[PDB]
Amino acid sequence: RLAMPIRANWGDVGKVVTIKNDGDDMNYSAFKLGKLALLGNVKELLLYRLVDGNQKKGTLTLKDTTENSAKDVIKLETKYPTARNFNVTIKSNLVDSDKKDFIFFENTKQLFSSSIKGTIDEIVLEINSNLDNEYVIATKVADSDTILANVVNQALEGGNDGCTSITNESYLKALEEFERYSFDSFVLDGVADEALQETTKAWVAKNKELGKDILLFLGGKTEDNIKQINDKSKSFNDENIVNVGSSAYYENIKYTPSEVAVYIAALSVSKGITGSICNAKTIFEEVEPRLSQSEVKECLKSGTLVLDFDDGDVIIVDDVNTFKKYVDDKNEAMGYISNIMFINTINKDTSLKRKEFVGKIFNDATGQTTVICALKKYFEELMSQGIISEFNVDIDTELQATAKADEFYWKWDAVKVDVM
Amino acid sequence: EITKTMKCHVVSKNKDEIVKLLETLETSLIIDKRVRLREDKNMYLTLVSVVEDRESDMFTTGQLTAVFKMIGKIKREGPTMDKIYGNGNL
Amino acid sequence: IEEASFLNGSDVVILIDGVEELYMEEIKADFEQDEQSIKLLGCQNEISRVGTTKGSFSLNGYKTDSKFAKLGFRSFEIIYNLSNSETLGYESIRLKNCRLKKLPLINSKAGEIVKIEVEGSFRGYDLLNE
Amino acid sequence: IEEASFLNGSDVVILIDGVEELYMEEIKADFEQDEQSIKLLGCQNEISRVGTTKGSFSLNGYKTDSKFAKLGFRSFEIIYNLSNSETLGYESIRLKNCRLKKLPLINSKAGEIVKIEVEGSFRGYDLLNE
Repeated sequence: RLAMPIRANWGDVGKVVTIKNDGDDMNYSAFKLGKLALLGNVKELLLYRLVDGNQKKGTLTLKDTTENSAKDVIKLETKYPTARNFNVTIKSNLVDSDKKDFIFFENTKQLFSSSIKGTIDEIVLEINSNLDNEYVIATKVADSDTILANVVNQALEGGNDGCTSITNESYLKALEEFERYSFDSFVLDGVADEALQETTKAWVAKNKELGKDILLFLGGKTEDNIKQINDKSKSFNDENIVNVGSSAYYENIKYTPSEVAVYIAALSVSKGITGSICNAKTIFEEVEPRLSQSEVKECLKSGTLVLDFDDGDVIIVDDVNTFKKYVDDKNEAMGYISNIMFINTINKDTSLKRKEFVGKIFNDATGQTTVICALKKYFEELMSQGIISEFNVDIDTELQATAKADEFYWKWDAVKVDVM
Repeated sequence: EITKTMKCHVVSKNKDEIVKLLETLETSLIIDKRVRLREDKNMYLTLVSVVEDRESDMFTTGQLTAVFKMIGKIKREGPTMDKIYGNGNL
Repeated sequence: IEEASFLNGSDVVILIDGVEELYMEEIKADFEQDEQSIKLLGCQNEISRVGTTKGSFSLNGYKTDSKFAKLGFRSFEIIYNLSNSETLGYESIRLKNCRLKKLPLINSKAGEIVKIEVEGSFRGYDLLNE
Repeated sequence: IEEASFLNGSDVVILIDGVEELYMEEIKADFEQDEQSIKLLGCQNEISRVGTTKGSFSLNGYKTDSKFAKLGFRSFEIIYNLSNSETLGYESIRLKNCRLKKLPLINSKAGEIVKIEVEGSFRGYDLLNE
């Protein structure tokens, strides 16, 4: 489960939708950065579309010809709103007059062509159900079995581009929509604008206060030097925030650090608790600027997730997060993405456990023993799985000393396997 | 467990009436082996043994002796765990 | 001191083979298993598994007729209704394919009431109610 | 409160080998059967079968003659009439081919009455009445 605010001309506007293992162009983030999410072997991707406020759906209305006076019976509009030149042509069939060929176009290439014998409902069904018409929805205007009027190359008009303008509120609407649901990570769709990154930081802090520790992944701009990359990575110092440092090449596009953070998110989510990207090779063909040992150390110290061409392929140098500019009380393992994801999953399972004990139990020694034994059972099962080497889960006497009657506090502390 | 030995008298001018009343009272106690403590039906006295000593004095002692017991649960409406929170480290 | 209740054992109602039984005063029934203890190398504590189950039951009561001697070793069902009176939640259990281990043909002492004792084995049970 | 009745064990009349025995105090007799429990190869509950039956009995009473010591291990029949008097439905049982397990020659303590104890085994029974 990965969140995606694709700055795309394609995608559903104002709603979060999921995509299985199944846009296309590179100007649209549905494939320019949707591919970065898809190629990391994530189980499921959930997407949202960023669009300027002024943007709607192109449409096209059609009228009959069997009667001498033409009357509207069919209407056509894009599957999702856009101003793209989705042309359509409707010619008379060669053999049967009652039949007509319904030819569709993306810009000029024939997207679809088929023939139906004039029934409005069946024509709409063919235009909707068939796979080539993923770009378009046909709708009925009237209930009359009659043949349309001949047209050619009709552009569905009355909309605007999805990439009309990347503005602050335009970005923030996606986060406001993502509030209602929970995701493994969020990646901001590669915009290096600092205001968007800071708004995302505040938003994720708010969600963390709700227990929704979604993983934020970020990066600087291409114009950021190692100095500026480190400055922007140090500006964030949250465990759920990561700032990728270097640009990366996969096929043709120079990807900004924030953009390649999409694929870093894909790897992090798809790996699971066991796998780590501390030294994982990446599909990207090249990365720049190159980092020496000193540059790598300075970047990692500044919370930057570093990618470099240290071998035959691009390799992530470490699993660090923005918290890697850490403090004394919390160790360095707290500054690693896999460990933080593991901790958030623990907090989620413990959320399930607390709502399993929803106050039907008394807040006495017996209820305390019951709850702490349930948590001990769960962590012991994790130990048997080998995820945990050692854990200690006990009452939170600091809070339980001052905890009121209706509230109860506990804590856990567990160690995990290392991977050099 | 609360056990009470409750003795019952039956006074009457006609002694055979005493015998009849004690007989029907004993039979009712045995057949209806327990008695509603209150009309809420929550509690119930359950009989243990009913015994009649007809020689015993009609006024000072009383004839019928019945032993009733009842079990009660220690009420404890303590506080609840309405809120159960925890944190994590390594 | 909110109310509680013990299930007095005189609420039992035993139906042996579809006809109610009036004179039984004690009934026992258990569903034994075979432990199947297993040692594993590198694991000091033994491990148990269910094994195969095996029912057994027993009955005591006053002799009122020769029902059991006539029954022989035929398969027969037993139903056991333990009613509760403070609350009406009777616990009903059915024993399937009971079979006497021995016919108590004669068991009688000169001075005492003639009591009958029975025990056998039942293939399975159905917990009808609770 | 409608009538019931218990069969007091002093109504027993025991005929050992056709001659009435009148000093017995208690009599026991059961019809054991080997269970022959079978554990099927796929089903997880045991199954029992009737197997082979084997009678066993026992009596105690006051010594009045050397009837049993003189009887030896000969086969002999035992009848057992448990009369009910509230209603006249006596329960009568016959035991076929009884054989003493041990011949009780002497059993006598100084200060007490000389009681005789007997135990044995019988091949089969006939439920003459009920």
